[PDB]
Amino acid sequence: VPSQKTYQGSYGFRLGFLHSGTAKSVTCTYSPALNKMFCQLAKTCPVQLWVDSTPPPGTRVRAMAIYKQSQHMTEVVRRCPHHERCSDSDGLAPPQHLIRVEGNLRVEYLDDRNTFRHSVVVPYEPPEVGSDCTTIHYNYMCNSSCMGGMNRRPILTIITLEDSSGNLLGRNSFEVHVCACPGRDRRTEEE
Amino acid sequence: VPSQKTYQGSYGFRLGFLHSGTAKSVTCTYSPALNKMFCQLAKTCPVQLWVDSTPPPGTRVRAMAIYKQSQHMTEVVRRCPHHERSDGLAPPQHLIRVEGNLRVEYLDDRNTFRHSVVVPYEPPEVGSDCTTIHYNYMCNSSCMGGMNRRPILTIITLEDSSGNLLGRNSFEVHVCACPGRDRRTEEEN
Amino acid sequence: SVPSQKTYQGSYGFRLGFLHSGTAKSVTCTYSPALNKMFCQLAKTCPVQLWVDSTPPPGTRVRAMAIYKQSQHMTEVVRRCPHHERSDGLAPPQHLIRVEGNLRVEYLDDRNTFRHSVVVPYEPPSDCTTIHYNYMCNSSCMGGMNRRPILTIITLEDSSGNLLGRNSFEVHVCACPGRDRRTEEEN
Amino acid sequence: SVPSQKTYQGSYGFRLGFLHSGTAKSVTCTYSPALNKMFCQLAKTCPVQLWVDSTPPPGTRVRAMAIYKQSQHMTEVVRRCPHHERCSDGLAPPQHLIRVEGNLRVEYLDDRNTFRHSVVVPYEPPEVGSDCTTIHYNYMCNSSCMGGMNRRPILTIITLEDSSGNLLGRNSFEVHVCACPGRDRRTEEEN
Ligand SMILES: *C[C@@H]1C(=O)C2CCN1CC2
Ligand SMILES: *C[C@@H]1C(=O)C2CCN1CC2
Ligand SMILES: *C[C@@H]1C(=O)C2CCN1CC2
Ligand SMILES: *C[C@@H]1C(=O)C2CCN1CC2
Ligand SMILES: *C[C@@H]1C(=O)C2CCN1CC2
Ligand SMILES: *C[C@@H]1C(=O)C2CCN1CC2
Ligand SMILES: *C[C@H]1C(=O)C2CCN1CC2
Ligand SMILES: *C[C@H]1C(=O)C2CCN1CC2
Ligand SMILES: [Zn+2]
Ligand SMILES: [Zn+2]
Ligand SMILES: [Zn+2]
Ligand SMILES: [Zn+2]
Repeated sequence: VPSQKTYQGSYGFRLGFLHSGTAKSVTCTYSPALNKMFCQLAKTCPVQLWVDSTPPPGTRVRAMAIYKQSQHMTEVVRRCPHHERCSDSDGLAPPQHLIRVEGNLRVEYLDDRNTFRHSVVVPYEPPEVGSDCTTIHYNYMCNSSCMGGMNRRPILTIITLEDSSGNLLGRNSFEVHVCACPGRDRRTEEE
Repeated sequence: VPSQKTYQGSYGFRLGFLHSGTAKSVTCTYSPALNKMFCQLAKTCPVQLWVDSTPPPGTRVRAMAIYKQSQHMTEVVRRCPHHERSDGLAPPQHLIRVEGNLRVEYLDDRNTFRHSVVVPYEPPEVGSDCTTIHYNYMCNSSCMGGMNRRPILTIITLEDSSGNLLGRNSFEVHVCACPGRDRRTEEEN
Repeated sequence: SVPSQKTYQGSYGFRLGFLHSGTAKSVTCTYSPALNKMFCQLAKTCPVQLWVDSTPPPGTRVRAMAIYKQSQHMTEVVRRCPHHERSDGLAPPQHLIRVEGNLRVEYLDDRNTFRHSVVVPYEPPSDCTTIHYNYMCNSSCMGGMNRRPILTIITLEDSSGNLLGRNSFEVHVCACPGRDRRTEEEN
Repeated sequence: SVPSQKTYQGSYGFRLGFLHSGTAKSVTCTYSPALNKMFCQLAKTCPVQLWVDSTPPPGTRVRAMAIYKQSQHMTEVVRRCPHHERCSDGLAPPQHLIRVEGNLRVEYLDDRNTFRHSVVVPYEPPEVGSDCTTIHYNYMCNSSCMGGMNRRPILTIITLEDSSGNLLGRNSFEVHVCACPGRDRRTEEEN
């Protein structure tokens, strides 16, 4: 069972999220009170990476989903049989993988040989000129309600910073809810 | 014994029914308080499919009847001997038919022997918010050699083109001559 | 064409009554005899009393239906606005008028007029029977009533649907019924 | 692009009230009716009362936003100074000038098109017996902060909005944040 313990590590690795509000039309929104991201099926979910000092070149950024409830934590999070069916829009990603990265041609996907867990990794890139953080656009490819997939079970996304050799540099996590109206879901859950 | 657990699933699948009232002339009427449809032998029984987003083409909608009481739940629901003795498409033993759909498909489960009927899912028409399937029940709830006054539950399942279950809902049915009167009388309790 | 609004006391002497609630700031609903008009709040209890001179037979029913008062809008179906349509597990989301606290309530979408109504069994009483109506839209709801006055028509029907009596009253749904009634009665 | 500051009592008779705190030396906040101007200390409670003629619909929300008062600064976004905006933040974004204290349902917005900051809380009707609702605001920079407001006067705009975001009411007041509100109010009223 993968570790979810927060670790800023030596580079001061933290996650940030846009302050999007909860209007009805918002496509994603993060709740600080719940440390919970609310996003829509296969739509952009921006995650910011904040560091104290720049990690070495070749540093990588990995995302992995796990079930939040301890009696489900041993089950690998995957797409439901319905959505895992191949389509013409899978592109670079394995059809079973819940978490994709959008807009990064150097994305890499892993089925772990021993643990069978899915993850997606991209190169760490420093913020652009005039920016203080690096943003990754994740996509979640099932709904929280999917029968035969997550099946209403809550999940966490674990983001790890690792060096080119795979050693842990830092780790942080957040809960994710994938549904049609993130603004309403967040406003209702905070109530 | 097939599952009856309600799941809206990824597409927000739920059932809806016309608000038909209980006047004498009504040939079908649904009771929200009882989650129970009252309809007439071999007459139109419209069931609406409501979804929060559109399932892809190839999606299918299956209906199956089971007995509601656990004493009878392992017995296959079928027409009585009298009413078996068609439309050319439906097996004579099946209680539930779909009318007005040339793409209807009927299944005798090879292992459980249960009957079901399945049509392609079609999205709502222009201006409508739901898809309607016209079911026909081919036996009276009181048919001696069939249901014999035992209550039944109709299970509606949404499945994708590969057979994966997408969602499920159900309702009780009562088939008899005067649906309006039967719904009024049963709601007095 | 438009459903009849003409008063009819019928064989049972059917009339409506309303509480004499006054117009204090606290009142959640109040009826104006001078305007034959009920002032109530969104989704809150709006009590209507049924008065009869003799008891209707068992199986008698009581229907409520909203119609626009002005001749220019009389043929348009009164419905909830799109906002409020987006509850109780029994009422259709498009219906403006609900009945609260009656598990035997029945809702009708008329197959040919498309008009909405809500019906409950008539129960004998007290010296009157009370039905708690809820109005699920404001009178000013854009895309719904949109500041067009409505009437509620109350009909008494036998078990076979024959009319036994009919009465009506105007309805205004807004935030402060006491203030609204006092203001409208001033002018 | 500049938000409206036009006072709009709207259909519910929306008005702002303030405590009658006086100008003693030790007062931590004080409002000047003559100036329609609040004087408060950095990061200290600033009570603002909401008064309505009739109770707004369930799901109503109350938004606060700061803008510069002078015409030649009105297009600049009001934000915290670099010194103060360094990451006690709790639920609030570090760049936001205005926080709400003591409300776990608070929501912060970075407008995606205008880039302006605001903070929104649910409208709660007054408790049975009370005539008004109070929100506790905190201003997280001084008026004098170099790089931040940099001695420029600001207005706070309070908007009442329905659950869908439609304008129900608007009011505003000037704000001066400094160490001794009593002395600053008394002195500014001397002129
Ligand atoms: C953290 C970075 C920035 O500096 C701005 C706002 C959010 N990201 C991208 C642009
Ligand atoms: C659900 C749909 C609609 O939108 C109307 C009423 C019932 N069906 C067909 C037409
Ligand atoms: C319920 C059924 C019917 O449809 C008629 C009346 C009573 N039974 C037998 C015949
Ligand atoms: C008609 C009945 C009564 O007997 C009184 C007045 C109104 N309702 C309830 C109390
Ligand atoms: C009648 C209605 C209300 O409830 C408020 C005040 C006046 N109109 C519009 C909003
Ligand atoms: C005017 C209205 C009312 O009728 C009650 C008391 C004061 N406001 C809000 C609810
Ligand atoms: C659809 C299926 C294939 O045909 C290959 C590509 C994607 N998926 C696994 C192997
Ligand atoms: C509305 C305001 C008052 O009038 C006092 C009681 C409640 N609130 C604070 C002081
Ligand atoms: Zn899925
Ligand atoms: Zn039969
Ligand atoms: Zn409305
Ligand atoms: Zn500062």
